[PDB]
Amino acid sequence: MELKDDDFEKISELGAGNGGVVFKVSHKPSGLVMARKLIHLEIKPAIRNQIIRELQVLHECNSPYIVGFYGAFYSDGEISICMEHMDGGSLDQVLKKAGRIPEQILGKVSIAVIKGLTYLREKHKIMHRDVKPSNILVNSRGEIKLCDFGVSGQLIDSMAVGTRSYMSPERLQGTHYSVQSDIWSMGLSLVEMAVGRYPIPPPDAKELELMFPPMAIFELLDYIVNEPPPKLPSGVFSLEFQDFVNKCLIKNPAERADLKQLMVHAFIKRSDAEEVDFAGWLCSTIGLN
Amino acid sequence: MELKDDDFEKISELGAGNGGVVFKVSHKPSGLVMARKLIHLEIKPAIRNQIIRELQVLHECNSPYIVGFYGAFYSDGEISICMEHMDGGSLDQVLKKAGRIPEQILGKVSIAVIKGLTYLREKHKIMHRDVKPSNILVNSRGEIKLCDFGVSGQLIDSMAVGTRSYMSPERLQGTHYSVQSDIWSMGLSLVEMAVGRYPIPPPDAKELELMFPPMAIFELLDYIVNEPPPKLPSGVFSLEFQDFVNKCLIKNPAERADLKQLMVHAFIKRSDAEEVDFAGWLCSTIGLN
Ligand SMILES: Nc1ncnc2c1ncn2[C@@H]1O[C@H](COP(=O)(O)OP(=O)(O)OP(=O)(O)O)[C@@H](O)[C@H]1O
Ligand SMILES: Nc1ncnc2c1ncn2[C@@H]1O[C@H](COP(=O)(O)OP(=O)(O)OP(=O)(O)O)[C@@H](O)[C@H]1O
Ligand SMILES: O=C(NOC[C@@H](O)CO)c1cc(Br)c(F)c(F)c1Nc1ccc(I)cc1F
Ligand SMILES: O=C(NOC[C@@H](O)CO)c1cc(Br)c(F)c(F)c1Nc1ccc(I)cc1F
Ligand SMILES: [Mg+2]
Ligand SMILES: [Mg+2]
Repeated sequence: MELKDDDFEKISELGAGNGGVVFKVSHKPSGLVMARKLIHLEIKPAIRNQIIRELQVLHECNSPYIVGFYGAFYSDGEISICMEHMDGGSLDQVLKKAGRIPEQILGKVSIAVIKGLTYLREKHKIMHRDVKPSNILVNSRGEIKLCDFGVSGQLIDSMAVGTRSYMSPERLQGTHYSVQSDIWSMGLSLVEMAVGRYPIPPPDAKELELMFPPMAIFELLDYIVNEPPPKLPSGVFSLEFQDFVNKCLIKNPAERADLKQLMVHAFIKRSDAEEVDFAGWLCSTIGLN
Repeated sequence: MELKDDDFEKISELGAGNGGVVFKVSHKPSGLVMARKLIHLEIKPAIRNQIIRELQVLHECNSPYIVGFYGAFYSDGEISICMEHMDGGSLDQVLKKAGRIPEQILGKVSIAVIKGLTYLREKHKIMHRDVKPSNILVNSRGEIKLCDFGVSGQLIDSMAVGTRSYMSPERLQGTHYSVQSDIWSMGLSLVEMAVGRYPIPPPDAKELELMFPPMAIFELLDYIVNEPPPKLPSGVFSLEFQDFVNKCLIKNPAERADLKQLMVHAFIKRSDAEEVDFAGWLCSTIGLN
């Protein structure tokens, strides 16, 4: 079915960030509950047709680790991307309510992210460009999926920040970056969710006793590229998980691990075997089922 | 009169940037045409009342170099700031249509910015925090006014970027900045409008013959703080204007000129005396009257 503006009704507000909000909505003709992202773009009528055309590849992006797609269209001033509604929300939201996320839970998350990035690269020959806690969605069925990836080249152009960067050192410095940049973003996201707050700058010795102002714009980005990367605090986290994020946060992208090597890492192998009721822990911390 | 959501009607769209759009609107009860900025903020009901309370000082901000204020209120999801509609639009828009802006015209602009910043500091003890071509509005009467300044401390907190920085070196590096940061922003804006494009990085010798890719995020901000500041190209611009922006773009904020010294600069003294029909040139380049 072709999605259309007048066939929708606003239920509630799922959230917002650095632009247009996304609503919980009701596609009246199907009765299906969906999430509707609106991206306002002050753009000519020619290239906005190209954006919808390039967004049709999301129909062919079928995967359990990828957020579902129903269709895209231009209403009046803003393009629309309609997707599977994930009742658990994004991982930045569940980190707020949970304080920290257990290492065991982040194991299952890492499996979902690696398999999602792997699907996009092999089947669709594209990178994510925006891996962070807010673009990793979860639901009550226990599913962990990825949204907001770069399928349309024209949309990447039309939207080219925020005071929290998950961008790799190489992407920050210039145009010499590609799929490895996503690995850095994943590693930094995992350190954030494990520790309870954004990892840069790193906590001093005295701050780590409590758990177990904000930086200026240039101050933050200078730390990422020049100062040594964020490690995970020893003792409370296992050696396998410590080495996993260490491999993900190697400044040099060619020296840094890729999806191939991380898939066969000791941390992922152990996490696959583990009996983890992710659906139960998710509903316990946010309160749903 | 108290402004209210249901007493409004959308005429058209004046523009957008890094957030909510601003509409040309009709306040039905008064019949007055206004500009209505909507700032969506995912914020608690307690502190949003504080933001409206702090925005009431805009009523007392009466000045010919400051954009008029009618009132502010919380509708449903987004706060509203209602202001004088400036039919000429912002200076970034008129720079696009004009290619370059004459030195003589930028003289009159500089007078408006200095007198607007001076009014805010002396009478209201506050700084702008966001001087750039988009926050300098003009109209058919020939008026040049300033909008989008920091009157509410709580609103500054709730909104704390874009790939074009007008932030001073000191503000980029840390918290050690104040009213002098506005001077840098003014200087960089004047170089942009004079030359036809964003001054960083500076044009090479061969690019300046034509007139008379984009940088990465860290690449841009590293140029601002470490590499020498942007000069104005000699020959086509006068020595007075060259020294004016040179004083505005001194990296060291204490060494850099303040509003006092710039008011008595040779460039401003000459620009005051000059017979410049700003209203005629404005309507000629954008097409209005
Ligand atoms: N399909 C979805 N299901 C449930 N919630 C969603 C969905 N898509 C987005 N959201 C929620 O809406 C919020 C806003 O998403 P959006 O992509 O607009 O910005 P963001 O990713 O949060 O931050 P940024 O603008 O910095 O990328 C997210 O934090 C998320 O919680
Ligand atoms: N009072 C006004 N009268 C006429 N036009 C206006 C008025 N206020 C804003 N605009 C127009 O709306 C546009 C958007 O303004 P807004 O302050 O939302 O973002 P911006 O200043 O353009 O960019 P940024 O988001 O980077 O600060 C401006 O470019 C300007 O042309
Ligand atoms: O929406 C995208 N990213 O989020 C950032 C914006 O909300 C600004 O805050 C997005 C970006 C790019 Br580049 C792109 F090519 C897209 F198709 C995007 N949207 C998108 C992509 C995949 C899915 I499944 C859902 C979606 F909404
Ligand atoms: O609107 C303000 N600045 O623009 C940036 C946003 O649109 C995001 O793109 C603004 C910022 C601060 Br801090 C503040 F304290 C304000 F009151 C703002 N608004 C504002 C201030 C003065 C006037 I006259 C009009 C206005 F809309
Ligand atoms: Mg997102
Ligand atoms: Mg503005």
